Amino acid sequence: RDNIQGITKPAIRRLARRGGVKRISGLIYEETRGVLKVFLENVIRDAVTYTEHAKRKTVTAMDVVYALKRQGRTLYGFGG
Amino acid sequence: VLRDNIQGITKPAIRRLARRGGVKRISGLIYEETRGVLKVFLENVIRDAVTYTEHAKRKTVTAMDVVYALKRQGRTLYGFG
Amino acid sequence: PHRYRPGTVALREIRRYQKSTELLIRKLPFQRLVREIAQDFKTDLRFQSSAVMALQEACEAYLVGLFEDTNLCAIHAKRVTIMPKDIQLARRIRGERA
Amino acid sequence: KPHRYRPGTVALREIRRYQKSTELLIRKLPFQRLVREIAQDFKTDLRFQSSAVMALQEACEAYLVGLFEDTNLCAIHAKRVTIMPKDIQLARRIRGER
Amino acid sequence: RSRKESYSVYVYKVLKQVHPDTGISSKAMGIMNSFVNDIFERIAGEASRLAHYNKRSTITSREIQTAVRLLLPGELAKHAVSEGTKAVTKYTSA
Amino acid sequence: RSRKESYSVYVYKVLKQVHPDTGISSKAMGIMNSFVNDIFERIAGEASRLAHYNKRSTITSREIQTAVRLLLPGELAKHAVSEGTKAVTKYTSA
Amino acid sequence: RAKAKTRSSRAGLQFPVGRVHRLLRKGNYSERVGAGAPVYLAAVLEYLTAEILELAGNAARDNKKTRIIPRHLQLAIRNDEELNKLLGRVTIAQGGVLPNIQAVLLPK
Amino acid sequence: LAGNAARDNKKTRIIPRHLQLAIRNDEELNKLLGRVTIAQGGVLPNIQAVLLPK
DNA sequence: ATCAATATCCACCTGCAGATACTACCAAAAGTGTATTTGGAAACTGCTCCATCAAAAGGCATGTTCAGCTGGATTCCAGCTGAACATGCCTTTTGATGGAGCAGTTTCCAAATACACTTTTGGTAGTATCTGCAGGTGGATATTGAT
Repeated sequence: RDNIQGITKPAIRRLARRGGVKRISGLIYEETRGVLKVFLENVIRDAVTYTEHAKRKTVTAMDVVYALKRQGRTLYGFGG
Repeated sequence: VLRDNIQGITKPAIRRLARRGGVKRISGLIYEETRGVLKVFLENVIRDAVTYTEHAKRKTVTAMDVVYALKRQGRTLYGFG
Repeated sequence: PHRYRPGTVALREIRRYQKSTELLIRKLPFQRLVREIAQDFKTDLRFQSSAVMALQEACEAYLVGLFEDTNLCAIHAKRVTIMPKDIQLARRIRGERA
Repeated sequence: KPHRYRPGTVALREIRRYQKSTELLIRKLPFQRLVREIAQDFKTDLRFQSSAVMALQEACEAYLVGLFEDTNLCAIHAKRVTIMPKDIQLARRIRGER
Repeated sequence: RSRKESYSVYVYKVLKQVHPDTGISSKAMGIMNSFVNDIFERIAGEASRLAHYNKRSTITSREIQTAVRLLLPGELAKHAVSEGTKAVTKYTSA
Repeated sequence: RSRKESYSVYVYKVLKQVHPDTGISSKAMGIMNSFVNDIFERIAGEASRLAHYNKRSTITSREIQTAVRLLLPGELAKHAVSEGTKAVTKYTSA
Repeated sequence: RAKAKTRSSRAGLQFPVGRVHRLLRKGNYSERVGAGAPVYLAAVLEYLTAEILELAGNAARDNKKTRIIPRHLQLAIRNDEELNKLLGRVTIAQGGVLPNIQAVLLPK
Repeated sequence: LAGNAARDNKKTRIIPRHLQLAIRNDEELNKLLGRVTIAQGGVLPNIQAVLLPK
């Protein structure tokens, strides 16, 4: 279950181009995959905590918004 | 009134603060730079502190006002209440 | 045949992707990754579509910010190539590793 | 013919000395005058407790020490041992203060 | 019969005031709702803290004024303070 | 001339439990008071938020448990949860 | 009885004073709430909304469009010092970034 | 943790330095209290490897 | 400077998803009036600690000299990253189906609050008391730098 190679190398290069980067080493891709997986599990842990506290089975957008806000990464647009 | 006291933060004091931070060699242009930084920091806290003091209609700044300002800037401080 | 010099298409892509607002990761792979990660905290969870959309928006914003910081750390050392040690320095200074 | 330590020896010795201790590193009276001057620029005829100025001193010293550590990291990144103002600026920019 | 209150119509009134002939999409309106809610919670939390520090049991106009001063910077703080003061005097004098 | 409550004696009891013959200074005791107050406010604020999200009007043991899980990491969260659960069962069964 | 002229009209505002009063009561912020607190808060909120909307509308009319989208809100926020410093830690969905390339990366 | 630190430095009474040494040396405590300043605490003895001689 | 080849930008067209009105209505949400309580503003006062002074004395800061070592520039080279093609795999759309799980309704019952006494217990002042610890002394130890 390599769903982490779902984040292809051209995708990471696009993300880098948006950040203004002009040249990319060949060892950068594994590093960004690790960073992204860390961030994602950090957020999803608290989202699932918020969910199971309310005795639900469906993760809602508000649970993700709260989990993000508690990390100090407020997100506008999904508050409905 | 009092004016021009940022120079009371002497070069040896900054060198000591840098030694505690692990710094081995220090450029000659650092000192001036550092002073600026420090001033900004203080102005951000004292302002907040004074904003608390005038809210209670007091005239003396207490340690709790400083602790509240530091906390509201995300710099929590243990020891003074 | 016509060939651009190494670096021209790079700045063209930079301008193109800084003028745009789209998402840069494909949606189905990210969805699969999110479900696989959530598989370890609790089994048989369901996700609304807006939940995965929010997760994707947040992740892309995070990564773009990290790449800006990395580019600064690279330029500081008088390079133009970003290397893993630049990412490590940026994250160490932000406090994400420390 | 007189004894002289080579450059960098007393610096490491001072590093150990000042990392082993807990005292304050700025004189009390100059710092107090500075704080009073800034406060007077904010609101006239203020007073201060003693513990208030002590708290301000502790907080400011902690801030500067952390900043110097980040600056050292940025300097070492560039293959140097001498810290220079551009390192302070890079650290304060990555942190998010300027 | 479950409703869902929001600040859509008030944001639309303000927009028609400052830009008489420009419209707004639905996603931008959701962004504006999120913004209003966020700033409201910030100000209200700070005012509650201020009231607790002074052992007061009431939130008044002074708590809101001080919270505004503590939260907004410079230009924003000055103009918001002036606006709110004018509003309160207009309200009481009526 | 009004009294000033604190957690000094309870911290001293805990210390005499884990280290029977070690003492503590006054400044360290002030640090410990600050620590207890800070962590208490963190947990209580998070539990209040949790209660507001679910449109509940009561703070119960589940809110405290979830706040503990959301605030403490790994080892700390596990052991604190076990300790509090044991305390509550010991209390109700008495 | 008389005509029930409300409160937001009394204060000369567009935002609702009664709704803000109810939200201040129910939100568990204090055990009493004054009469001028909702008026003050409504005035401040209306001022901030009008500021950000004027900036966003100028951006939208600059890109030859008639209808504001989240990109215009992001361009308005990030281009102003005090707004960018008030909202420095928020993510706007479908906003993008600011066009900006370092000078050393350009050719020549 | 603080008492173990204090008994390590041949002392019988805990001071703020011992609290700082206990907090900064543990992962989960240092990550719970990562953004607090302890008055009269000092720092952790740590010198980069490149600054050492030879 | 030439120019040939690309990619970008501007004008025009248009079909369509999305903004805009409206009627309805309707639950609900705000405004009016009133009687009651209580929290907060006033006036007074007592004492705490904050600003001022001063004096002496030594510990820290300033300035100067000398040298060493580090940062910065120049050169060269190898290797690693970018640009272009050609496949071919995987994402996307969209159309439909079950179906499980979330949201609204009704009871009704266990749990939390308000109130009144009572015992205790934890906190402060005073006065007291050891005692661990900070500062000093001397000697041994370990490290550095020049041969």
